[PDB]
Amino acid sequence: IIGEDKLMVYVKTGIRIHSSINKILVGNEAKLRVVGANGETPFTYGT
Amino acid sequence: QQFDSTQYQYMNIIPHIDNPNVLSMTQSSDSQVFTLKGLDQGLVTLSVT
Amino acid sequence: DVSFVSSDPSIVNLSGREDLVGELVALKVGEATIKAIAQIVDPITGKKT
Repeated sequence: IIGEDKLMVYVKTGIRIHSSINKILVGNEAKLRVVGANGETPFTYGT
Repeated sequence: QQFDSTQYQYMNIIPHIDNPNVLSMTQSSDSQVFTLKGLDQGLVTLSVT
Repeated sequence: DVSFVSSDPSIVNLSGREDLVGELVALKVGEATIKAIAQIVDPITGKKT
Protein backbone atom coordinates (compact mmCIF):
# COMPACT_ATOMS: atom_id res chain seq x y z
CA ILE A 1 0.00 0.00 0.00
CA ILE A 2 1.21 3.54 -0.96
CA GLY A 3 -1.97 5.36 0.21
CA GLU A 4 -5.56 5.13 1.47
CA ASP A 5 -8.27 7.85 1.22
CA LYS A 6 -12.01 7.99 2.12
CA LEU A 7 -14.93 9.46 0.16
CA MET A 8 -18.08 9.97 2.28
CA VAL A 9 -21.18 9.19 0.14
CA TYR A 10 -24.49 10.48 1.48
CA VAL A 11 -27.67 9.16 -0.26
CA LYS A 12 -30.74 11.17 0.83
CA THR A 13 -35.52 13.29 -0.39
CA GLY A 14 -37.59 15.85 -2.36
CA ILE A 15 -37.33 19.29 -4.09
CA ARG A 16 -37.37 23.07 -3.36
CA ILE A 17 -36.94 26.25 -5.44
CA HIS A 18 -33.71 28.29 -4.92
CA SER A 19 -32.74 31.87 -5.87
CA SER A 20 -30.43 34.37 -4.09
CA ILE A 21 -33.05 37.14 -4.83
CA ASN A 22 -36.90 37.25 -4.62
CA LYS A 23 -37.47 40.92 -5.70
CA ILE A 24 -37.32 42.02 -9.38
CA LEU A 25 -37.92 45.48 -10.97
CA VAL A 26 -40.34 45.77 -13.94
CA GLY A 27 -38.07 44.97 -16.96
CA ASN A 28 -35.45 43.05 -14.86
CA GLU A 29 -34.99 39.25 -14.56
CA ALA A 30 -33.83 36.61 -12.04
CA LYS A 31 -32.61 33.01 -12.82
CA LEU A 32 -34.32 30.39 -10.58
CA ARG A 33 -33.11 26.81 -9.92
CA VAL A 34 -34.25 23.62 -8.19
CA VAL A 35 -32.25 22.28 -5.22
CA GLY A 36 -33.04 19.14 -3.18
CA ALA A 37 -34.84 19.26 0.19
CA ASN A 38 -31.73 18.03 2.13
CA GLY A 39 -29.42 20.28 0.01
CA GLU A 40 -28.82 18.14 -3.17
CA THR A 41 -27.37 20.55 -5.83
CA PRO A 42 -27.87 20.31 -9.66
CA PHE A 43 -24.18 19.20 -9.81
CA THR A 44 -25.01 15.70 -8.39
CA TYR A 45 -28.70 15.15 -9.41
CA GLY A 46 -28.95 17.41 -12.51
CA THR A 47 -27.46 14.73 -14.86
CA GLN B 1 -12.60 29.02 17.91
CA GLN B 2 -14.74 32.20 18.04
CA PHE B 3 -13.12 35.64 18.26
CA ASP B 4 -13.98 37.74 21.38
CA SER B 5 -16.42 40.70 20.82
CA THR B 6 -13.57 43.14 21.69
CA GLN B 7 -11.72 42.05 18.45
CA TYR B 8 -14.71 42.82 16.09
CA GLN B 9 -13.73 46.55 16.20
CA TYR B 10 -10.77 45.51 13.93
CA MET B 11 -13.04 43.85 11.30
CA ASN B 12 -14.67 45.15 8.08
CA ILE B 13 -18.25 43.75 8.48
CA ILE B 14 -20.48 43.88 5.33
CA PRO B 15 -24.14 42.62 5.51
CA HIS B 16 -25.99 41.43 2.35
CA ILE B 17 -29.81 41.42 1.69
CA ASP B 18 -31.92 40.84 -1.51
CA ASN B 19 -35.19 42.65 -0.51
CA PRO B 20 -34.50 45.64 1.87
CA ASN B 21 -38.07 46.97 1.22
CA VAL B 22 -39.62 44.03 3.20
CA LEU B 23 -36.83 43.66 5.83
CA SER B 24 -34.59 46.61 6.80
CA MET B 25 -31.27 46.53 8.77
CA THR B 26 -29.17 48.86 10.99
CA GLN B 27 -25.95 48.21 12.98
CA SER B 28 -26.21 48.63 16.80
CA SER B 29 -23.96 50.28 19.47
CA ASP B 30 -22.09 46.91 19.44
CA SER B 31 -20.23 46.21 16.15
CA GLN B 32 -21.09 42.46 16.54
CA VAL B 33 -24.91 43.11 16.69
CA PHE B 34 -27.38 44.40 14.05
CA THR B 35 -31.07 45.44 14.42
CA LEU B 36 -33.50 44.15 11.76
CA LYS B 37 -37.04 45.55 11.16
CA GLY B 38 -40.03 44.21 9.16
CA LEU B 39 -41.75 46.82 6.92
CA ASP B 40 -44.31 44.89 4.75
CA GLN B 41 -45.42 41.23 4.17
CA GLY B 42 -42.85 38.99 2.39
CA LEU B 43 -39.65 36.88 2.54
CA VAL B 44 -35.98 38.01 2.40
CA THR B 45 -32.55 36.29 1.96
CA LEU B 46 -29.70 37.43 4.26
CA SER B 47 -25.92 36.86 4.72
CA VAL B 48 -22.84 38.66 6.19
CA THR B 49 -19.25 38.94 4.90
CA ASP C 1 -46.36 22.08 4.64
CA VAL C 2 -50.05 22.08 5.47
CA SER C 3 -51.36 18.54 6.20
CA PHE C 4 -54.82 17.30 7.27
CA VAL C 5 -56.11 14.48 9.58
CA SER C 6 -59.78 13.38 10.06
CA SER C 7 -61.04 11.90 13.40
CA ASP C 8 -63.09 9.30 11.45
CA PRO C 9 -62.18 8.85 7.71
CA SER C 10 -65.39 6.72 7.47
CA ILE C 11 -67.64 9.75 8.37
CA VAL C 12 -65.47 12.38 6.55
CA ASN C 13 -62.56 11.37 4.26
CA LEU C 14 -59.79 13.42 2.51
CA SER C 15 -59.54 13.17 -1.36
CA GLY C 16 -55.79 12.38 -1.31
CA ARG C 17 -53.01 9.87 -0.41
CA GLU C 18 -50.41 12.19 1.17
CA ASP C 19 -53.15 14.60 2.45
CA LEU C 20 -51.76 18.07 1.69
CA VAL C 21 -54.80 18.93 -0.55
CA GLY C 22 -57.41 20.07 2.05
CA GLU C 23 -60.27 18.61 -0.12
CA LEU C 24 -62.80 16.41 1.79
CA VAL C 25 -65.82 14.11 1.18
CA ALA C 26 -68.75 13.40 3.55
CA LEU C 27 -69.48 9.60 3.67
CA LYS C 28 -72.00 9.09 6.58
CA VAL C 29 -74.34 11.03 8.88
CA GLY C 30 -72.16 11.95 11.91
CA GLU C 31 -69.71 14.45 13.47
CA ALA C 32 -65.90 14.71 12.97
CA THR C 33 -62.85 16.93 13.59
CA ILE C 34 -60.36 17.63 10.80
CA LYS C 35 -57.05 18.78 12.31
CA ALA C 36 -54.86 20.88 9.99
CA ILE C 37 -51.10 21.21 10.81
CA ALA C 38 -48.70 23.84 9.38
CA GLN C 39 -45.00 22.77 9.45
CA ILE C 40 -41.60 24.20 8.27
CA VAL C 41 -38.73 21.97 7.04
CA ASP C 42 -35.29 22.96 8.43
CA PRO C 43 -33.06 23.32 5.25
CA ILE C 44 -29.84 22.61 7.30
CA THR C 45 -30.95 19.49 9.35
CA GLY C 46 -34.10 18.22 7.48
CA LYS C 47 -36.09 18.50 10.80
CA LYS C 48 -39.83 19.24 10.40
CA THR C 49 -41.09 21.79 13.00
